[PDB]
Amino acid sequence: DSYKTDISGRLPKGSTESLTVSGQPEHKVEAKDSNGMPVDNRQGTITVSASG
Amino acid sequence: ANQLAKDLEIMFENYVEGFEAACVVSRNAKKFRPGDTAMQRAGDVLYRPQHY
Amino acid sequence: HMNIEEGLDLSSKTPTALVQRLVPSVFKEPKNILYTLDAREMRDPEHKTEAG
Repeated sequence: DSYKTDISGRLPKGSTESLTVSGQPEHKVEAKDSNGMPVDNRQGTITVSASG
Repeated sequence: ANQLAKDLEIMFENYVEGFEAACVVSRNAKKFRPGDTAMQRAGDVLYRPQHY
Repeated sequence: HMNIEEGLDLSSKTPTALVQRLVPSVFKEPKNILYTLDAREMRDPEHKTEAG
């Protein structure tokens, strides 16, 4: 189904750097953190070669 | 084994037991209620006579 | 999500570990509109009605 929207969001101009991941990132699913609070399995963290 | 989420069961309606003041001395003292109009006109002080 | 296993005799197989994933949803800061009317201006009901 299709609609006109008058308001719209934007993506920024991305970096031109030759970035890579660092290490070989792999994530778990988890129901709890180390404190016993929920974990948002929808997101995770990685290291990259430069801050671009 | 399974790994399941942990909730907090807080019973907000059901307080644990708690302390009181018994008020026995001031429950036994004599009471007086001068009129609030009279006390306003008097500037919050009243006076009672002593015997000769 | 479940693993799939084949055959009638399952005695060599390992059951799926259930992982109970949760997703958070959050309120934003409240959003507000402010306006003023004089005791003169409140004689016309349409200013209240239109500003609403």
